Amino acid sequence: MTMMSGRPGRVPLQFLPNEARSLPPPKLTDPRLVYMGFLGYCSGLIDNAIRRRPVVSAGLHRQLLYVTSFVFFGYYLLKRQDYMYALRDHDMFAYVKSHPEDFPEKDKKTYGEILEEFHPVR
Amino acid sequence: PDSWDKDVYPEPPRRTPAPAPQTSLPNPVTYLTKIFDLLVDRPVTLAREFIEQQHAKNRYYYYHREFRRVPDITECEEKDILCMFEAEMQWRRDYKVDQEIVNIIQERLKACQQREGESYRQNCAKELEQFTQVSKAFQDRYSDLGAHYSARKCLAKQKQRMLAERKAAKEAAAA
Ligand SMILES: CCCCCCCCCCCCCCCCCC(=O)OC[C@H](COP(=O)([O-])OCC(O)COP(=O)([O-])OC[C@@H](COC(=O)CCCCCCCCCCCCCCCCC)OC(=O)CCCCCCCCCCCCCCCCC)OC(=O)CCCCCCCCCCCCCCCCC
Ligand SMILES: CCCCCCCCCCCCCCCCC[C@@H](O)O[C@H](CO[C@H](O)CCCCCCCCCCCCCCC)COP(=O)(O)OCC[N+](C)(C)C
Repeated sequence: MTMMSGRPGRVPLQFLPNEARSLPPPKLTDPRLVYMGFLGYCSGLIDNAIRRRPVVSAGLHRQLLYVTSFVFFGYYLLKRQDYMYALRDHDMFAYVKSHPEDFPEKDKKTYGEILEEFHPVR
Repeated sequence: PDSWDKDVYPEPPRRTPAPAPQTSLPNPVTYLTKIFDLLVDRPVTLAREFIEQQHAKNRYYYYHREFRRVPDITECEEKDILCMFEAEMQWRRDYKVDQEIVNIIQERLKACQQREGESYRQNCAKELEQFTQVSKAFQDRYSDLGAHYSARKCLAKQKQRMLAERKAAKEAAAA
């Protein structure tokens, strides 16, 4: 079952609709971006170790490129993920607002009027 | 001393008899008591006087913390998390206070039993009565809640007890 495959107004291969520009972009110090940079640094270290080079010192340009590439991809990945979650919430709220019969707000009862069974522990 | 309130921890008026020597022999206990006094109680008193003199030159106060009363668990909606949290905290504080009340009563009882000596079975009837009353009340309020107790379970227990009492009263009325 595909929930969002055919939502009206969806452009086939866009990856970032113009509507997404109305959302605050992720901060450059976002911990998820830092974790992506950590992944890139780990990839650089593993690249050094597999090629039988000094793991920490062998190629600084290669390690920098690894970290930069992972951060660069992660930024747009996070933007798209946040856009999808915003879309989900927007649709949920619109549907609840347009179908009041299926989401009734029934009367609130205080705990002084609700009869709860007591189960002794003994 | 004035360190504690003598109404919360009362004691009898402490009647002690005067010494009535009936022998020409000296009393070794009195001589030993004089020696102990002059040799132990005076240097300790001087050290305490010095320590209190030093303390009086640096005096500061700490205050008992006051807590306001918030709505109970009965005045809270079913899923209202914040009111439930405040009510649960207040209920836990009251549970601690009730435990301390029972502790005070038990201390009274133990002190009475030691103080009255061989007449404790008759001379400590009032403290035993007070402990029985407080124990009955405390037992009704908190016993059988078990681990993972909360204000909601206490309320359920109280409601069950009230329902049973109301049914018993109405059936006795029909008699
Ligand atoms: C959860 C919280 C965060 C944790 C994150 C996850 C864990 C850490 C990250 C993992 C990946 C990172 C490293 C990847 C490359 C490592 C590959 C490697 O071989 O390393 C050797 C390499 C040593 O090589 P060398 O120095 O060139 O010379 C020695 C020779 O190479 C001598 O080498 P040799 O080849 O001749 O020796 C042979 C040896 C060589 O075999 C190995 O070295 C095994 C390494 C395999 C890499 C792990 C696989 C991929 C990552 C998955 C980890 C999963 C973690 C989740 C939990 C599951 C546990 C497995 O093989 C054996 O002896 C067989 C032993 C069998 C044991 C089996 C267990 C292996 C798996 C254990 C993995 C545990 C995690 C990584 C452990 C650390 C590894 C360095 O290690 C290093 O020196 C690099 C490690 C330190 C780099 C980080 C330091 C950062 C800079 C310092 C400043 C910090 C900044 C702080 C900021 C604040 C300002 C102050
Ligand atoms: C084990 C880790 C998995 C990693 C997988 C590969 C990661 C690197 C690959 C890079 C992806 C490049 C693609 C982005 C360029 C533009 C293409 C874009 O237009 O494609 C859109 C689609 O976007 C892509 O799907 C997003 C790709 C991102 C995948 C990463 C998610 C992995 C899950 C979380 C694991 C953490 C990943 C960390 C990565 C380092 C089109 O949307 P649409 O045509 O309408 O959907 C068709 C399918 N439908 C209709 C059936 C739904």
